Amino acid sequence: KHPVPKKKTSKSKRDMRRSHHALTAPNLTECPQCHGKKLSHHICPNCGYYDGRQVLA
Amino acid sequence: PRAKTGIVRRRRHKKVLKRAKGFWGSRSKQYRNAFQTLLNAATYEYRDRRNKKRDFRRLWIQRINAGARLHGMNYSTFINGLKRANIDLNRKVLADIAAREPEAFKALVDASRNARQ
Amino acid sequence: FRNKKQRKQQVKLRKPGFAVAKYVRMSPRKVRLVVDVIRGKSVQDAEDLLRFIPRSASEPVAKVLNSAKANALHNDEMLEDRLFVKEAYVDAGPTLKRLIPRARGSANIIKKRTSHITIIVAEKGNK
Amino acid sequence: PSAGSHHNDKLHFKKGDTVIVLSGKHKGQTGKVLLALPRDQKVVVEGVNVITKNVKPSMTNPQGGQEQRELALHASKVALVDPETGKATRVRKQIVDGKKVRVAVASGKT
RNA sequence: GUAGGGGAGCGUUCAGUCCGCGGAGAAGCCAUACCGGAAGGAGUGGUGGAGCCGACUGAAGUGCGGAUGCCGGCAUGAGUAACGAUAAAAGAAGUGAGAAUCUUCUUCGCCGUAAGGACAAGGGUUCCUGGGGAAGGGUCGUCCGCCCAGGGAAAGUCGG
RNA sequence: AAAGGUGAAAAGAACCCCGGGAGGGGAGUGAAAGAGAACCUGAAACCGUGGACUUACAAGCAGUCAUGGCACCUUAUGCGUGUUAUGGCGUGCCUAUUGAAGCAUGAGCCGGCGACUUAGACCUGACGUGCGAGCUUAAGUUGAAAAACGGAGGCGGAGC
RNA sequence: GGUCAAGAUAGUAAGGGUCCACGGUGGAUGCCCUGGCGCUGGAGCCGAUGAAGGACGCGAUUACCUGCGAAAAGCCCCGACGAGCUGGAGAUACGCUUUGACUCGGGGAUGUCCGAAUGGGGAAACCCACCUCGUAAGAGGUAUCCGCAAGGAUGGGAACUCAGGGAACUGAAACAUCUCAGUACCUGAAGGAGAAGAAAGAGAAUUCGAUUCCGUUAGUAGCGGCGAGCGAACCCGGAU
Ligand SMILES: [Mg+2]
Ligand SMILES: [Mg+2]
Ligand SMILES: [Mg+2]
Ligand SMILES: [Mg+2]
Ligand SMILES: [Mg+2]
Ligand SMILES: [Mg+2]
Ligand SMILES: [Mg+2]
Ligand SMILES: [Mg+2]
Ligand SMILES: [Mg+2]
Ligand SMILES: [Mg+2]
Ligand SMILES: [Mg+2]
Ligand SMILES: [Mg+2]
Ligand SMILES: [Mg+2]
Ligand SMILES: [Mg+2]
Ligand SMILES: [Mg+2]
Ligand SMILES: [Mg+2]
Ligand SMILES: [Mg+2]
Ligand SMILES: [Mg+2]
Ligand SMILES: [Mg+2]
Ligand SMILES: [Mg+2]
Ligand SMILES: [Mg+2]
Ligand SMILES: [Mg+2]
Ligand SMILES: [Mg+2]
Ligand SMILES: [Mg+2]
Ligand SMILES: [Mg+2]
Ligand SMILES: [Mg+2]
Ligand SMILES: [Mg+2]
Ligand SMILES: [Mg+2]
Ligand SMILES: [Mg+2]
Ligand SMILES: [Mg+2]
Ligand SMILES: [Mg+2]
Ligand SMILES: [Mg+2]
Ligand SMILES: [Mg+2]
Ligand SMILES: [Mg+2]
Ligand SMILES: [Mg+2]
Ligand SMILES: [Mg+2]
Ligand SMILES: [Mg+2]
Ligand SMILES: [Mg+2]
Ligand SMILES: [Mg+2]
Ligand SMILES: [Mg+2]
Ligand SMILES: [Mg+2]
Ligand SMILES: [Mg+2]
Ligand SMILES: [Mg+2]
Repeated sequence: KHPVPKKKTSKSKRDMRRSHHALTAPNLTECPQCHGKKLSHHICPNCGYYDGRQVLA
Repeated sequence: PRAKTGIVRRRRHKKVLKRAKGFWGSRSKQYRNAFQTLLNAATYEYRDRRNKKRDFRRLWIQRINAGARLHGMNYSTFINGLKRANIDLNRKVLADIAAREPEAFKALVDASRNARQ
Repeated sequence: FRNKKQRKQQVKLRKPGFAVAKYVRMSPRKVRLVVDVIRGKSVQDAEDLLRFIPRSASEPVAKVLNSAKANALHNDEMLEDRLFVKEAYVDAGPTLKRLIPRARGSANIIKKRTSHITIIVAEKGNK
Repeated sequence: PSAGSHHNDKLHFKKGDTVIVLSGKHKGQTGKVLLALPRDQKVVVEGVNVITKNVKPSMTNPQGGQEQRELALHASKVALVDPETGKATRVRKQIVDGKKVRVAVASGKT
């Protein structure tokens, strides 16, 4: 029992591994009213608009 | 009095390390593995001075054989041909004639097959 | 200029569109994950993306972004509608260290790392 | 390792004496000894003078406020002057009265 | 050419003497394609901010990659295991720079010879009030057994 | 146990900008904030940003040699510097061993600490120096920004 | 040129690599001193008149340190200095000082509680008494051993000294006599030193003349499972 790594992993390796941790930036749209930005199919967090006006102020 | 290391070890170290640029990974950044890599490098340097002298001869010979055979002659027969007619050329030079100057190499060929007759 | 000292009197170094959060109690690789989205991007964008990125780090980084904005506008009289994140990076603060118990007698050391976030705003014309 | 240690906690001049500034930026300017601290070897002369800042504190007054006040100097840039010469001058201890010790130059006395 | 013997030297501190540099900038640090047969040594430039090179001579705590060596810093494993009983949570409301975690309301769930209450031993201000939020809290905290300040403990009859 | 260093002097940064703060950018002081209180220098490991040339048909102790490509020009237009493509060649270091790339030992990494010395008035050789059929003092005494005295003793002088 | 065909080659890098630039981390290096180390020389005892070492206190604000002790960062007189002072502490306020402060030198007064502790007890620094004076406040006394008394003792002190007691590892290439070694350690008593000392001696010249210490004799004479190894003294020269 008790596996353990045989050898330090190179800085190079370690970083090759990390080639996939890129965050994915939001696709962001600009609210058709109050004008800041929002997520598709969410309520625009600036005004509160989702066609008329749902969340409060 | 006491005498610390002060300054010497780091100078040695940087010496090795600075010999070692362009070495892959730790081989160029860690002292010990640098110094080590370098021992093996020693072997390779000395050896290959002799050995490159071995290698270039080879190359010349290849080219010579080629030219020889363009005009219907083997190399070996071409070289006894040259020694017979007491033409005394470097094979470095023979190669360069063979590669660079067609007609001239041709002339040496005819001279040599004459020396063979 | 004739003397180093002469220059040190005459010039004084400036940090044009630059802010730095020092000793942010976070981990660099984390904070970077956020930052790499911000970088190269035109300040407005950055301001938004930071509001919709759902990492913690997103917030300190928002704050430095604004500090660099208020340094390029105020202390440097630059042009908002032309600002972009010319450069941004994270380096390691002095990392907090604490003992934590483990099974049987063994003990361990957690590294609560810290962070230096740095943003550098700068105007962009194409020509 | 106090500053007075080297100078035996001794002042080579009294408070209220006039003094010429020997060394530094204020060479030769002159003034009355407003404050003299023996152990620290520091002395105030109405000529040095800096601009200090009072920062936050709502006393004195909520806002900050800057200020002009002189900043003490090291004993060794101070000397008794001689009314005749008018310049930087050494001192001899001689006698008067009636048990008083006094201070002369190469032409007494201050 | 291994153990080993022999020979000529390189570099380090301190010491004596000689030379002599240094705020128009020393030692140290950094880069470098030059020099020497090697230890090594100079040239220039960047750093630095007050001491120091060369020569001869003397004395050593005098030269490191190893010792599962010692002290220290930082890597790998890795954004991995884990976040400490499977008694369980939901909404509203409030607060606040910021709330899944704090406060209130309404419910829900779990202990009930206990997971309730009261002493002793031990601990030592942890109690109450008001404030705070770096760290401590395995998240978060505006909260706390944490941090700051001020209050609080009353015996002829209980215990000594 | 670990612990040290602003600056000549606190003149310890009024005031303005982002932030709850932390932190920072200005301004002002300072010779210098390329000294701002996580304050002398600030190496290496180790973490990042940017740029050069590069890498997605490839078998590798990572070097070394040769050549071609690109790039660059402050001991630099050649004997080049960096970087690379391709070919040839190549079994880490240390220790321990008859024999080590060994699937035998040690070792994460770098930085520092880290191992043939001292003593006696001992023994025995080599080198050197002073006296030389002779040579020398020890305790001590006096002097002492030095040294001189001091013959007690010891060594040669004959062996068996 | 267009279509088709056959062939050859290029660029893009998710990430990596080498080098360069610029930073972060970190605390090597250099410089420095407020701290040490050794040698030489000086100086050497404290304590029932309460010590060494403490506890609790004393401050305009006081946690730490220093100084002090309910007369509490200090009180009295003397001497020095002669303008600053109000401790490290650097902080605000109160103020003191040329009628001589602060600091330095020298004596006294006060000196809570514990600690040889000593009124009795006790888990040190706390609990409970008795006697004489006193108006109460308060003050003083109340241990044991030597002595008639006076007075002395107890406790503490790094090393150094003497004394009572007295190891083993180890060396003997094993071990037992032997050696380590009368060393380590333990106890005792005492001082600034102590020990030792005024020949029933050393010795071989019918010589020397209290003891200790240094040189020397001398690794000599001897000792010894005659193995390992142990090892004088006299003379002579000094210190006193
Ligand atoms: Mg050959
Ligand atoms: Mg040889
Ligand atoms: Mg020298
Ligand atoms: Mg030096
Ligand atoms: Mg090592
Ligand atoms: Mg291990
Ligand atoms: Mg370690
Ligand atoms: Mg994951
Ligand atoms: Mg895994
Ligand atoms: Mg998993
Ligand atoms: Mg899990
Ligand atoms: Mg839990
Ligand atoms: Mg659950
Ligand atoms: Mg509100
Ligand atoms: Mg919960
Ligand atoms: Mg309600
Ligand atoms: Mg209960
Ligand atoms: Mg209690
Ligand atoms: Mg937390
Ligand atoms: Mg609040
Ligand atoms: Mg509470
Ligand atoms: Mg009652
Ligand atoms: Mg601030
Ligand atoms: Mg200026
Ligand atoms: Mg790059
Ligand atoms: Mg293929
Ligand atoms: Mg390819
Ligand atoms: Mg074997
Ligand atoms: Mg062998
Ligand atoms: Mg292997
Ligand atoms: Mg191996
Ligand atoms: Mg073995
Ligand atoms: Mg291993
Ligand atoms: Mg000789
Ligand atoms: Mg990419
Ligand atoms: Mg106290
Ligand atoms: Mg009293
Ligand atoms: Mg007086
Ligand atoms: Mg005085
Ligand atoms: Mg008692
Ligand atoms: Mg035994
Ligand atoms: Mg034995
Ligand atoms: Mg005694």
